[PDB]
Amino acid sequence: LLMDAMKLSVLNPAHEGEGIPMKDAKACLDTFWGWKKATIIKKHEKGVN
Amino acid sequence: MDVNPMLIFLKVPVQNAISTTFPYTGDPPYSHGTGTGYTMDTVIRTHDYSSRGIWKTNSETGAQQLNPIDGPLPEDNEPSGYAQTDCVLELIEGLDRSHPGLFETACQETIDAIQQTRVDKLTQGRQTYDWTLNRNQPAATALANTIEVFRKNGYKLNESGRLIDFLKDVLLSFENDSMEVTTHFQKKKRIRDNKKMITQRTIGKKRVKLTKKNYLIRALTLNTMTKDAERGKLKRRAIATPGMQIRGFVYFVELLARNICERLEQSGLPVGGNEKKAKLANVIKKMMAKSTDEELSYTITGDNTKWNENQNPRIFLAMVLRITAGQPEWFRDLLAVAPIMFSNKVARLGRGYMFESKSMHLRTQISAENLSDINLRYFNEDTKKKIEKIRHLMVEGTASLSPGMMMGMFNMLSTVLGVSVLNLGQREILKRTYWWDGLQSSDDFALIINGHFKEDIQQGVNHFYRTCKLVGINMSQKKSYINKTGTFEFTSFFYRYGFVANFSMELPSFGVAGNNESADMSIGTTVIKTNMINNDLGPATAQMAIQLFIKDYRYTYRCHRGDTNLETRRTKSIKRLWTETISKAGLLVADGGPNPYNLRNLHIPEVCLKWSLMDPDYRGRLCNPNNPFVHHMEVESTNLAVVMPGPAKSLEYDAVATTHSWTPKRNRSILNTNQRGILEDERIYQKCCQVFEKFFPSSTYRRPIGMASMLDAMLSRARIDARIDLESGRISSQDFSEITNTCKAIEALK
Amino acid sequence: PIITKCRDTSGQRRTNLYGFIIKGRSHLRNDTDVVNFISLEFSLTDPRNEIHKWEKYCVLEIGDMEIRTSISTIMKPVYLYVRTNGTSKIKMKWGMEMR
Amino acid sequence: PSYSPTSPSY
RNA sequence: UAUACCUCUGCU
RNA sequence: AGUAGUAACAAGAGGG
Ligand SMILES: [Zn+2]
Repeated sequence: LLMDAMKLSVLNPAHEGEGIPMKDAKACLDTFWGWKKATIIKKHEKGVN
Repeated sequence: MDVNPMLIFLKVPVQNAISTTFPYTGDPPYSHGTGTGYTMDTVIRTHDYSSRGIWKTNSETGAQQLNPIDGPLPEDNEPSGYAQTDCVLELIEGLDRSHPGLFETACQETIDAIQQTRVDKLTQGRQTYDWTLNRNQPAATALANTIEVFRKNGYKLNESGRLIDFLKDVLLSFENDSMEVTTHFQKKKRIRDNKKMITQRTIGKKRVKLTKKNYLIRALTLNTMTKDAERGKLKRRAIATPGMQIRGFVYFVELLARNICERLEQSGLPVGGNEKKAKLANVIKKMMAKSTDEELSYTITGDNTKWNENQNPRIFLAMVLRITAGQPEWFRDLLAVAPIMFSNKVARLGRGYMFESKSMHLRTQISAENLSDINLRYFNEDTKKKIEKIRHLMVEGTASLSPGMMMGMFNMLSTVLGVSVLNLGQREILKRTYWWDGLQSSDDFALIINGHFKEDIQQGVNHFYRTCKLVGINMSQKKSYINKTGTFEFTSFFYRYGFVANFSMELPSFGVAGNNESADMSIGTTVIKTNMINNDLGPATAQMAIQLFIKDYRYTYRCHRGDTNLETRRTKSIKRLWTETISKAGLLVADGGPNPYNLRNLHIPEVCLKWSLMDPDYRGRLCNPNNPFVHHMEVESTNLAVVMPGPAKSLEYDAVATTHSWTPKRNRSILNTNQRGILEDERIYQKCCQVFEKFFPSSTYRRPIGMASMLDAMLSRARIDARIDLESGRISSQDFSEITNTCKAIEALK
Repeated sequence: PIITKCRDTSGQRRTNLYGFIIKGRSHLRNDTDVVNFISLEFSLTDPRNEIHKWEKYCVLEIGDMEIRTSISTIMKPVYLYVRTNGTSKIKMKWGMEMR
Repeated sequence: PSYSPTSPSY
């Protein structure tokens, strides 16, 4: 995604490519709460949604 | 506001902001699957442009050969190949008059070459089609394969070592009507193992005799494939690879044409970028000096459409014979070989096609050889038509292709045809109200037409255009254009009252070359350097190009700085080196050290630049001549990489041989095929050549000459080295007998 | 995970997460050979306002976010743009070189 | 504007 | 024929 | 499905 992208982020002294990706990824997920039960709001017409 | 970069051209001239129109930071187009569709397209189109010519079946191959030359004159502007022999010879004579003694010395230099040239010289250069295996192979293996099969039959003139003798063997080999070739094939053996019996793939060889047609067809065969990574084109196109039989002849013909082109102001070939610009600058200078203030000047930014498809082998035979007039008839006939083989050339149709069944969910491959007999229900409408037209030309798998040429077959002699049309434009030949000069390299040209009034320019263009048609050259009316002299384009050089920068052309050369850690650092810094000089890469951007290269280099080779918090497979060993090291500044970037480069020192190799600042023990390990990582190559192939901007040239770089001068692992797909044995041949040939160099150290610098045997040469040296080392030296008396006993023991084993 | 790192104008270093990519099998021989992947990327964009843009995507609504502004906390739904996609060794090479 | 859709203050 | 494994290959 | 684009990938080959 280009202009439509959205970020979850953390403040983090690490440099421009430092730390284990999935550990950093979980650190970013833990900043956000209010996850819902997932629901399809726009289908991929040619695919099993 | 909607942002539009094109509106910059309202203020900034298009040449001055031309970099914005070159999208060369994205992946270029690649062909997926087969090029058989394209090879047939080319073969069909080639014959369409020559269709009014004269069909004749060949005596030796049975191939149906179209001859368009001296044919009917064209009556439209469509791509034609009806070149007129007399019109060609007039232009080549015109070229001879205008440059007295050129053809003479050109031939005289080519004579000396043919005498001095060895069979070695065909180990160099790009891949050749191998008739032994019906596949592309490296030059040297295709050579060794052809020599082996020639030696196994009754042909060993090349045993002399000189190339002209190998060329004799090639012409003598057409007389054999039972040419023997060892093929290879897989065999499924069963052997016990510890206590179960498992199946085992092994490979055995089988001899096969060939017809007089079969062999001849293969020697006139040129391979085909799609050209990948080609910029500036919506559609892919087919390219071709010469075989081993024609190649040595092509070498000497292109060598003549090279010696001609070297002394022609109007040839862009074979000179480099800056010299092409100097040459263009000279003709503009010369055209302006020789005109009056009353006269006009217009410049055609010029492209020839369907260049290779309309250049004919018969016309190339006319040129070669006229250029060689009055020289020895053996030399004329030798150089005439290549054009002849090109006139009777046949093209392999490629991989073939792949079929798919949606309902069954299966796929299948069919060979291009099957296109002759296969049912046409499978194919789409366009492909079916192409197969029906190709069937008329088809000869034992291949497709006959007498007229025209194909890309990657032949080089500089076609430029000589173009240059001779430029040479016709002198004031002293035309004697009209108009006259011309220019530069040419292959299908691209810049033509400058001077005249008294704009009507004279029009007449000049038509005269140039129509004369070009008479020798099978077709100027593109779609892609060429004309304007008053002052701006033009030529091979992506842009002139605007002087040549301007085209930096974006070079953008794909900014990166990590992928040779090794040593070579890439040298290559990378030199790309930045040469662009600062040649393409207006400014100092700030050049500094940033250093920065970005170091990032790309550090990530690619996993050699981040020794004090980094990053974590790769190499960070731990680089950290050990970092803390162990006293003078950190001396560590190379590949050993976790800092970047030393800025503008002023791009020309200084890294090891050299850091040498004062290295720890003694690190430096002594780094440059240790006993290290197991380097490939001790020949001198002639030391510090050479390969680059693609032209065809595919070599790039020399400046680097100190270190543990970073390593070589990546070889491809291992051959292990699954029938050619698996080639690996063992190589291993055996390398150990034999390795041991020879212990008796002849200078063989790694200068290729040794000798009709004598490899073992016998080593034995002669073994005895005499033991002699002088004892007779007046530091070897004992008992050891001389020990060496000569072994030499006698080896002499007994034969 | 789709990660980038950056520093603010204020100087603070930060790690951002945009979503995830699930790599398929990748026995990539030819330079054009394809790897199939699935991209699952966060967004606040309502896909129905420009549905032609998103032909290849299946967009989920996966959460709600309290977003801070001048002097009013706003509640917006959080979408997840899911799709199957593909790339090759050559296309990846040139993506690595985008600097 | 009020907020950033790409880097929202949450 | 299906389902597990095992081996080689990733420009040849 | 998706990649892609004038023809392919969506593993190939073998233990048959
Ligand atoms: Zn770094």
